[PDB]
Amino acid sequence: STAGKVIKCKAAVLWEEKKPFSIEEVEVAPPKAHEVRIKMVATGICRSDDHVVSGTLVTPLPVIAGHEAAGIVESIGEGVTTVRPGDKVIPLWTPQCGKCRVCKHPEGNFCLKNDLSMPRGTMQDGTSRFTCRGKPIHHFLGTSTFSQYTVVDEISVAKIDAASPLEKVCLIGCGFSTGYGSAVKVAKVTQGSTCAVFGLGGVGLSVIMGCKAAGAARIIGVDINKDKFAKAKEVGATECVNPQDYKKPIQEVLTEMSNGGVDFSFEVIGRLDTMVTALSCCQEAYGVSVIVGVPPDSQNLSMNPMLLLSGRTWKGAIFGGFKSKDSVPKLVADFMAKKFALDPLITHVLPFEKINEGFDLLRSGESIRTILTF
Amino acid sequence: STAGKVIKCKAAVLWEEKKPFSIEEVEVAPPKAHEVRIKMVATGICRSDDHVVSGTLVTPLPVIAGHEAAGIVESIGEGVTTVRPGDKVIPLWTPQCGKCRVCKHPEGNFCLKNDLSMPRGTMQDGTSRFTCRGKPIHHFLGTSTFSQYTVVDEISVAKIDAASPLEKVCLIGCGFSTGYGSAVKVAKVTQGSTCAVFGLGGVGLSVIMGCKAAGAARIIGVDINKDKFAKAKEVGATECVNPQDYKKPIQEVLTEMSNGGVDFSFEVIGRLDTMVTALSCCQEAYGVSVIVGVPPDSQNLSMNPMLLLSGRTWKGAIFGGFKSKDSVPKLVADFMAKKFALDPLITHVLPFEKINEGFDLLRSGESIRTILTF
Ligand SMILES: NC(=O)c1ccc[n+]([C@@H]2O[C@H](COP(=O)([O-])OP(=O)(O)OC[C@H]3O[C@@H](n4cnc5c(N)ncnc54)[C@H](O)[C@@H]3O)[C@@H](O)[C@H]2O)c1
Ligand SMILES: NC(=O)c1ccc[n+]([C@@H]2O[C@H](COP(=O)([O-])OP(=O)(O)OC[C@H]3O[C@@H](n4cnc5c(N)ncnc54)[C@H](O)[C@@H]3O)[C@@H](O)[C@H]2O)c1
Ligand SMILES: [Zn+2]
Ligand SMILES: [Zn+2]
Ligand SMILES: [Zn+2]
Ligand SMILES: [Zn+2]
Repeated sequence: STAGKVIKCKAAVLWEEKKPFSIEEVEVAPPKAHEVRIKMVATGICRSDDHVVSGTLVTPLPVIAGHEAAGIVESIGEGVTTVRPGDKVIPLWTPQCGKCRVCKHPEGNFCLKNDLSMPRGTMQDGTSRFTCRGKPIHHFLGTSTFSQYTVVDEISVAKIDAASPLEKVCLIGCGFSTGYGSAVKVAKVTQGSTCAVFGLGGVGLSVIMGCKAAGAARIIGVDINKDKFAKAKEVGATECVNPQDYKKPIQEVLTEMSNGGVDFSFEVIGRLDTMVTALSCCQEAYGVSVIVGVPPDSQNLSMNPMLLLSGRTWKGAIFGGFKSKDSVPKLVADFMAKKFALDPLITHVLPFEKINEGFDLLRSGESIRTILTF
Repeated sequence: STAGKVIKCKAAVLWEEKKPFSIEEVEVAPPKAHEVRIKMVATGICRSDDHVVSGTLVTPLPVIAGHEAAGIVESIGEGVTTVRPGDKVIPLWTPQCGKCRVCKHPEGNFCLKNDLSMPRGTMQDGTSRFTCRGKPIHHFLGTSTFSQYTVVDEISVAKIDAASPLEKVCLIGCGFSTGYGSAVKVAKVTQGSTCAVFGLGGVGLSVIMGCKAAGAARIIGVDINKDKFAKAKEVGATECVNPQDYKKPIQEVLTEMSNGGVDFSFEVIGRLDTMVTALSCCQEAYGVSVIVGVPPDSQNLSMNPMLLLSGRTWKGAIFGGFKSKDSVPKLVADFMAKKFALDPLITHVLPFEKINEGFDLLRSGESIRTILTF
C-alpha cells in the first residue's frame, strides 16, 4: 500500500495571487523522521486562506493553502510517538514544540516554531513534501489542508477522539477555537459585562459564543452586512448594529449605548480602522480590546496614545490563546460532551472539487463556514 | 484668623507658555460647600508640570500649576467630613468621587470627575478660587499646589498620618505612587522576570523600585543621560544602557540581551517613538508593555498591529492604577513603616521662591526630584 511510498493525489494549488485555485495532481512524499502523513477528511475555508490569495497575508507562492482541518493518519515517520496510523487528528497551524520559551511559559501559545511570523512555507527541516509539474510547492503554516494527503511535523498535529465527527470538528482547528479562546481565555470576559464584536463571520460568531459562555450580559454585534445579524443573535448576540445606518461614527454610538463604553471589544475583521475603533469604544479607564483580525501585510495603523494612558488594555492573540497540542484534544472532548455547538457556523458543505465556489460564497457574504469534503 | 476670609499670598502663576513662573500675589477665596482650603508645606516638581509650560500638556492659561504636594488643612467648607483643620493631607490630581462608573469598578482609578481628559482648569463647580491683578486664574488638575494656599474639592484630598514628614511623602502625591503602582499594580511584575524601563527620572526610578519589590530578577534601565545610571543601579537596576552607544536600534539590543525579549517594559518618558520601542522589545507572545509617559497633545503614533497579534499586551495608566483616596493614606503608612524609601528620589530642596531654578535643574538633567518648601 501507500506507507513509505510517494502518493499521487489532487490538491488545490495557488500559483499566483488573485487567481483561482487550480485543482491539480501532486506527488506527496512520505513522512520523514518525526513527520506524519495525513489523509484529509474535511477542511474549512477560513478568511485567512483568502488573505493569501488577495496578497493580504504574504507567504511564499506557489503554495497549497488550507489550515482548518481534520483527517486520519496514513503513516508516521521514524520517531513519532504521539499518533499512530488510523488515528483521527487535527493539524495545528500554530505548533507546540514544548521546548521553546513560549511553550514553557504558562500563558504564551505562539510557539517559536511557527511559520506565520516569517513565512518560509516549508517543513521544519526547510524542505517541501509537495511536487506538481516537477515544481516544488510550498506548504502553508506547516499544514496545507487543501490536499487529499498532507505531511506535517509531529509538533503540528494533535490526536483527537476516535468517535469525532470530523466534518464538524475540523472547525476547532481555527475559526471556533480562535473566537472562543479570544473571549474566555484572552480577554477574560466577566459575567455581567458588556461586549462588542466587530465582524460576524465564523470567528466573530465564535467570539459571541465565548462571551455568552463567559456570562456577558450584553453582546453587541457590529457588521456592515445586515444578513449576518440573524445568526449572530441566534448564537448569543443581544443586539446587532450596522455602521452605515448611522450619521455619526460607530464608536460614538457604542459609547452612548453602553453608557460610556463597553467592557470588552473584539476586532474580528482585519482592518486598521476597525482595530482603532474597537479600542476606542471600550471604557477608557478599564476596558479591554482584543485584536483577532489579521491586518494587511506591511501596513501601520495610526492612534492616539492617550486612548491607552487613561487605562485601556489592548491585546492581540493567535489561535485564541490556546496551547494548540494541549487544548485541541480537550475542545473536541468538550464538543463531544455537548458543551458547545458547531453547526450554526457551518452554512455550506461542498465537495473539495468545488473549492473555488466555496471561496466565492465567502467573498460575497453568503456564507459563514463552508466545509470542503474530500 | 483666616477662616471664611479671602487670603492674599504668593503663588507661581504661569501667564504664557514657555515663560518663567511669576511669583506674585493672588487672592484665595474661602472654600465653598465640600471644598477644603490647604496651606502648602512642600511641593515636588514633576515633569508633567513642565509639560504645561512647554504646551505638551494643554490646560487653560493663565494657571497655577503644581500637583504633587503635601500641606495642612486651614479651613473646610460646609459638609466636609473626611478632613478637619489641622490635618496633614495630600491633594489628589486624580479624584475619587466614589459614585461614578470608574470608582465603583474594582480595577479602575481614572475618576470621571478628573480634569485631565477635558481640562477646564476650574473647580468641580466650574468656578475659580484664584485672582491675580483682578484677573481670574485657572486651577490645574483641581490641585494647583504651586501656591502658599489652594482650595480643593473634598474628592481631591486625602488625609494622611498626623506624624508624616510632608517634605518627603509629598512625592507620594504623584511621582512615587505612579511609578511604583505601574510595576506592581498595573503591569503586575512577576517574581523572576526581566524588566526594561525607558526613562530614569523620578517616575522611572520609582518604577524600578516597584519591579524590585515584585521580585524582578533583571531590570534594565534605558536613558540617553548616562548620569542617571548610578542612581538607577542604586535603586534596583541590574544594568543600564544608553541607546546612543549602539549602532543598532535599542529594541534589537534589548531583545538580544533578554534572549528574545523582556517580560515587562515601561515607557516613562512621554515620547511617541519610545512608546513603540518599548512595546517592541517585550517578548512577542507574552510580553507586557505599560505606557506611563504623557504624550504630546493630539499627536498620534504609528505602529504595526502584528506587534500585538502575536500575543503582546499594551496598556497605559494614570497614577499607577491607584484609587487615589483609598491608596494615598495606606502608601503613607507603609512609608512610615519603612516598606520603601523616598530619599533616593530627592536630589535638591529649594524654597518655593526658587521655583524657576528648580525647573532649570529638571531641564538640564541635573535633578531627579526637587522639593520646594514654603
Ligand atoms: N488571530 C487568529 O488566530 C485568527 C484566526 C482565524 C482567523 N483570523 C482572522 O480573523 C478575521 C476573521 O475571519 P473570519 O473567517 O471570521 O472572516 P469572515 O470574512 O467570515 O468575516 C468577516 C466579517 O467582517 C465583516 N466586515 C467587513 N468589513 C467590516 C467593516 N468595515 N465594518 C464592520 N464589519 C465588517 C464582514 O461582513 C464579515 O461578516 C480574518 O482577518 C482572519 O484572517 C485570525
Ligand atoms: N501616567 C501618569 O499618571 C504620570 C504621572 C507622573 C508623571 N508622568 C509622566 O512620566 C514622564 C516622566 O516623568 P519624570 O517626572 O520621571 O520625568 P523626567 O524628566 O525626570 O525623566 C525623563 C527621563 O527620560 C529621559 N529621556 C529623554 N529622552 C529619552 C530618550 N529619547 N530615550 C531614553 N530616555 C530618554 C530623560 O533623560 C530623563 O532621565 C513624563 O512624561 C510625565 O509627564 C505620568
Ligand atoms: Zn484561520
Ligand atoms: Zn514551542
Ligand atoms: Zn506628575
Ligand atoms: Zn469617580
